[PDB]
Amino acid sequence: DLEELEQFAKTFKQRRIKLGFTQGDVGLAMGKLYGNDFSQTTISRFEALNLSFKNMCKLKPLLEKWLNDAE
Repeated sequence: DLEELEQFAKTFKQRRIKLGFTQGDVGLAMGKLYGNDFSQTTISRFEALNLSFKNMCKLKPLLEKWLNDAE
């Protein structure tokens, strides 16, 4: 639900900032791992919840596993 997605996304952004994963470092890594999405754009949209649940629910676990991986 939105209530998890918001805080999760925000937290993912904080972790990303802590890693110094700017410009599109996450985007590149995800690029290699999954596919070339989250070029800053889609991350920003995620935190803004500008993907109205449908995608977001699938997006969350990919980012969670990405966080675990931290390539």
